[PDB]
Amino acid sequence: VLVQDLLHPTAASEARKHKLKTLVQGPRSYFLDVKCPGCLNITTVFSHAQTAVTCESCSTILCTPTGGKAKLSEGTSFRRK
Amino acid sequence: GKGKPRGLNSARKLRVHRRNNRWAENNYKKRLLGTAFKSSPFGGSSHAKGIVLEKLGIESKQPNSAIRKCVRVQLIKNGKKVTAFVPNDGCLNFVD
Amino acid sequence: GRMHSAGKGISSSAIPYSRNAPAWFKLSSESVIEQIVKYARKGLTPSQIGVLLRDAHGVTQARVITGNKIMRILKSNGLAPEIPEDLYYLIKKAVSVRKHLERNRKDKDAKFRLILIESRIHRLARYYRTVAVLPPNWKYESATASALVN
Amino acid sequence: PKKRASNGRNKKGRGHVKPVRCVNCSKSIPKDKAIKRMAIRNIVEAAAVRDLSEASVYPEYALPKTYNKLHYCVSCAIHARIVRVRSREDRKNRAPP
Amino acid sequence: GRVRTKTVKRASKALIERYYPKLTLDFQTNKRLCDEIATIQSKRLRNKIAGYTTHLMKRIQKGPVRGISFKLQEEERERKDQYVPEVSALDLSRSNGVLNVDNQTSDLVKSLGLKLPLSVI
Amino acid sequence: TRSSVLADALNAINNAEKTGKRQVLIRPSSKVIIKFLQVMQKHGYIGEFEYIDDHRSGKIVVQLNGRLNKCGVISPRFNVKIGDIEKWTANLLPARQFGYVILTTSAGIMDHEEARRKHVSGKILGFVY
Amino acid sequence: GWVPVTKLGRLVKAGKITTIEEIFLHSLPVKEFQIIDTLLPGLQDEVMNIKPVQKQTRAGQRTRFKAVVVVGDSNGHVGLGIKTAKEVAGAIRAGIIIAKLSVIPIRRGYWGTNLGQPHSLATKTTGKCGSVTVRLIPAPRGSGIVASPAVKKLLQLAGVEDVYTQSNGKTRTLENTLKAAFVAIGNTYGFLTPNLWAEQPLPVSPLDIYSDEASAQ
Amino acid sequence: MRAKWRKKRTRRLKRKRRKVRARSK
Amino acid sequence: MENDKGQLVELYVPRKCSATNRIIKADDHASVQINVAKVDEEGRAIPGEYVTYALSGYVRSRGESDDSLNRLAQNDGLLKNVWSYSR
Amino acid sequence: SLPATFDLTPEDAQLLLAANTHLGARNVQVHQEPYVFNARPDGVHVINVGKTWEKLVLAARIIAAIPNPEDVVAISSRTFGQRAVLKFAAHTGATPIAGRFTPGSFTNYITRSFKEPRLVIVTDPRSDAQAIKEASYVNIPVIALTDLDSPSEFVDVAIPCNNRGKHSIGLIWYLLAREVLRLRGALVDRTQPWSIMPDLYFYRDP
RNA sequence: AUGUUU
RNA sequence: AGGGGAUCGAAGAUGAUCAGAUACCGUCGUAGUCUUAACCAUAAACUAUGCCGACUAGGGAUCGGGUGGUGUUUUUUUAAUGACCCACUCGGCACCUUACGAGAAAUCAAAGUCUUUGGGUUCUGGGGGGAGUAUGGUCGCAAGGCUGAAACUUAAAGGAAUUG
Ligand SMILES: [K+]
Ligand SMILES: [K+]
Ligand SMILES: [Mg+2]
Ligand SMILES: [Mg+2]
Ligand SMILES: [Mg+2]
Ligand SMILES: [Mg+2]
Ligand SMILES: [Mg+2]
Ligand SMILES: [Mg+2]
Ligand SMILES: [Mg+2]
Ligand SMILES: [Mg+2]
Ligand SMILES: [Mg+2]
Ligand SMILES: [Mg+2]
Ligand SMILES: [Zn+2]
Repeated sequence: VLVQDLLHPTAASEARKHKLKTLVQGPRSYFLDVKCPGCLNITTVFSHAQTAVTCESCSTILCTPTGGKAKLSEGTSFRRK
Repeated sequence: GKGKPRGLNSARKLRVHRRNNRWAENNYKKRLLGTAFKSSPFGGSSHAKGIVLEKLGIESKQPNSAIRKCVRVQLIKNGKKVTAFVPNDGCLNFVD
Repeated sequence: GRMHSAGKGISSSAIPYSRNAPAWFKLSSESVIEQIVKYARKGLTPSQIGVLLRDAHGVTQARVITGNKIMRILKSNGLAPEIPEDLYYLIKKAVSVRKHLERNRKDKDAKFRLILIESRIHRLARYYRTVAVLPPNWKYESATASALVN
Repeated sequence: PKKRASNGRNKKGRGHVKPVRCVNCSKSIPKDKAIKRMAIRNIVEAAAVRDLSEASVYPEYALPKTYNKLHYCVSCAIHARIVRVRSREDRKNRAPP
Repeated sequence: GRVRTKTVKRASKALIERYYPKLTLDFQTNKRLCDEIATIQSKRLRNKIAGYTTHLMKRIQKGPVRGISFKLQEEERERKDQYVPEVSALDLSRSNGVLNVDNQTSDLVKSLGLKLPLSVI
Repeated sequence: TRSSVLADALNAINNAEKTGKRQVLIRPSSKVIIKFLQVMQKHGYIGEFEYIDDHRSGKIVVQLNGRLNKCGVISPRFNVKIGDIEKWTANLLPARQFGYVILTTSAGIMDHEEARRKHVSGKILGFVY
Repeated sequence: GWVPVTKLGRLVKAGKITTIEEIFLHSLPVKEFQIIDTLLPGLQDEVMNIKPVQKQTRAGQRTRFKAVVVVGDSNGHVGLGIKTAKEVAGAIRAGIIIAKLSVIPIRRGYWGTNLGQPHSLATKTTGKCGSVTVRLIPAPRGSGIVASPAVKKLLQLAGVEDVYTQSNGKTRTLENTLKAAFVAIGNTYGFLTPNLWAEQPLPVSPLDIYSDEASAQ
Repeated sequence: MRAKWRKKRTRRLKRKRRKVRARSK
Repeated sequence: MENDKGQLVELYVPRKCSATNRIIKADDHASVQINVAKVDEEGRAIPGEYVTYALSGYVRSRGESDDSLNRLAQNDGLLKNVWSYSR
Repeated sequence: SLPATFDLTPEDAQLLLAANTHLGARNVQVHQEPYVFNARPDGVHVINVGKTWEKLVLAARIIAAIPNPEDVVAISSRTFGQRAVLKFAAHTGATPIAGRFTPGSFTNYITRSFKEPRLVIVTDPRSDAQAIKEASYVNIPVIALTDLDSPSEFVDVAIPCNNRGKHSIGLIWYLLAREVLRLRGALVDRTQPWSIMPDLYFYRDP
């Protein structure tokens, strides 16, 4: 090499690098609108949620905490915003 | 770093470390302890008068030969007994 | 890193470059503040308040959304604890380690860990006394450690 | 100098390894340093296999094997030629022969 | 043993390197011209050199051997060419007039060349 | 821990220049680093450099042109008198005709030539040649 | 005569290349000493030292003789040759050959102002061989060569008239000291100064300009 | 002599010196 | 390097590597000068007319001479899609 | 800068694809090769044949820039490329080195050896490392037919191609010779397919 | 298996 | 100081060798080896490589976590985990090649970024002995640990490597 664009690296390389080792560091996590069994609100759930998030007006589990990304109880839909 | 403080306010530690480590030098340690005054029968002097006590033949170390004809002398200054070589061919007849 | 360990782990949160609330977030700043106060009155520390806010709600950062940090909101609303959260949990950990040491007395590893935890506690308390968070005569005492957190 | 790039043993990130006794002389040698050879032999080595197959009351007996892990100290391994002195470059070769 | 030394092998090699349009593969006529094209100082050494030259000539007609360059190996190297003629350079054949490549090779071709018979499957 | 961001930046630049790279990314790219880079650029030892404004302390990408033999810091930032500027230049620079000892003075960060023609002094920051 | 090989030598004999500066500019490898002889006629040599090196073999003392030779005119050019041979005279002659083949240019400069005919080095330079480090520092006019006798002889055969020297390591190893000094001398043209920043048009090698000098008719 | 055995001889000498000094007062 | 009254007193103004801009020394025998023949009117490779590149022995030893020459050639023409600034 | 006639035509493009030049090294590759088109499964990488063609054209122009044709030396110790370099040095005026390099051929001016090339082209840098080393000892530019796992040290012009396939090696050498002749003037028009087929360069085991 | 000094 | 004391086993006793052999080898065998409560604080306590931080080659393995896949395999009933493959990533034990570089070399991705000498900081050494001795202090029940000279003596001692 010895010559490259350190200011405009390829998007593939930036997605390959660690979240802290990108050109400008940023989170690789996100939020999802989970389709609740009820209504009146669409619950927003963190992807790497440490909590077993329940519905706002119910008691059904939307996610189960894991090491990284949380589970989704195996019945749900989720919009990625 | 190099194993020593570089900070602008580390002059005390630098000079104390130098003071401590100067003791490992022979000349500095001898000078600061005054070894020549107590030890070294010539009490910090270049020359010393004495009275010859005995002619001795001291055999030279290996691989040499030819015993060196020194003299045991009692120094007038402090009474200590030292051995002095008599350097020339002969010259032991010149001392009694 | 790892002030009392050999680890060099870099795992940490990488907050986004954006200092403004996400577009998809529609909840009011006063609403999320009210939920923060509700959780605090329920007894949650700022760490668990932020965890619940980001897990079960859509609030990404309380600073970027409400213009104020969670602990600052609690102090302004008069819910600040007697001692800071991190110091309180360090003291609780020390109390647990000491309570295990009393009943074991042979866990030299536990004694070493108690020494490490108490050193961290003393350094944190020194910092807090310096910034006047704790009283200038505040002192952590092992014989009275438990009574300060329970 | 340092003869071997790591050591005359295999211990990095370990610190201490429990010892084993040499099967030949009973010298205590750390387990990571001891020369370990698996001996998997037929019970009847080579010659009496025919005689034991003839004398066997079972057709196709499929005679068993003796398994034995031998741990040697360096001196005994060299004396018994389980390992040999190698050239300086040949020492940097960990593949078995 | 009947191994031949340097003074025989090198002398035979040079004799071939300078006298190829010369002595055939018969030792009797190989030793005769050795006396006129070489100043050998013993008939036994002459016979040894002639015998090795005969052997080398008998084994040169069945494939060039190392270290023998008498300015005719290049002429024969140029004369022997086109091992498999008149059929194809492996172009537009051995298939349905196409190239049997993969999908990734198909994108490689479509990068610049839109005219190429491809059978990506 | 990190004790001199200018030292880290100049060491990264030195390693890139001696490995032949024509660009170098330095972090956290403080204002002292920016001023030092600007002096080097004004004297032609480095090319264009980009400040990448993350909402952390920031980053910089410098373009190197192969004219930099060595850039380095002098740590600690020794106080330098006007008469001591000559001694520092004699010790650090390869020759009296080129090379610059950079000082942080109350008149700003500047090379020793500018400092002595402004008749100002301060603390030594580093050198470039 | 010469009867050259190494077509650079053929060009030098034919007179197409007239100065060693072209060879230095194009980094042409020199393999015959006659090229250096014809391009630098006034190249004086000096034997720095001859020492016996002994190989122990079956009553030992193979006792070959190693000669260090410094060649050069006192204008911009020196070469260093270290060579061992069975006899002192042959070692000296082969060392002279090797030094001529190793002749390199030196960049002289000014300590202070630009008053012509440079007297010192352009920059501080360092050479290292073995444990010996030789540092050459530009010096004002009239300073002379402040160096040990061997390094001073090498520098005065290089044409430097004012230079300071600093040495570290076992300088009594004369071969290593001379090699380090030679490396320091050679680095003078490898140190890029601002006055060499200007781009040059990368001229065409003489091996291309005069290309019909490699053939056998 | 082996450095270990020199150390052991020196330790025995030190013990003997300690005993002979303790016996005096 | 000129003296007073501006005459060149220095011999052997040296060549510089086209990739790293460092001086090609007289003993830099790993260095290389590459001539690329110019093309006129669909080929015919005009002799004596080249685009000239100097590559240092350091670059060639590090094995970056290929990439550096690709970049320099593409910058001067001579090549269309080989070297990319982003990678 | 090269006119439109110099770009990769469909004829030699399909020639390269038939000879399998694009089948580069396995998922292990030297990290100095941007000649890699996206990797296909089963490990084999796809070499950008367009970049291969442009590198070949640049190498051909560099060879044509040499004043004396005999000053060009083509080297191949591997059997797959010995006939290719022999054909290259038969068509062009280059000097061939097929088989052993006799280390000391660029230094060590003893006879039976000691050519002084102005340019050296090697079939495989790994198997012809000695020639590359000697060229780096005596300032000789190097063109090499390099796979994706070939060493790039002292390789001035890399031509990315499959150096495991005899067809690919012979075709690359054939294209080098053809482009050199076109640039010199032996082939008056660079549109004809150079009727003599690129099988004169392929190795023959039987 | 052992074989002491120079 | 208690308990326990199978095995091995400083000491000791013995058999044999030897010129002598209360050494190696053989047979016993006390303390010890094991444990509780207290000391001791020393090891070639070693990677003979202080700790923190940044940068400077390539590569394949492997441990732990995570991310993704038209992934293979296991059944619960969509899927999911479990195991495995591929790729990436963070952290770790290491390894292979090459070293721009470093070194006296052996060798070293650090032992590099050092006469082009300065990121921060702690400790240690100043030729070999005398000597880790004497003395004083201090700790220990003791053995000893920590601190630690001097007189005097000596031209080498030592490190890496080469050939015999
Ligand atoms: K004598
Ligand atoms: K017992
Ligand atoms: Mg860190
Ligand atoms: Mg700490
Ligand atoms: Mg040894
Ligand atoms: Mg240990
Ligand atoms: Mg003797
Ligand atoms: Mg015995
Ligand atoms: Mg100790
Ligand atoms: Mg130690
Ligand atoms: Mg000493
Ligand atoms: Mg030794
Ligand atoms: Zn054993």
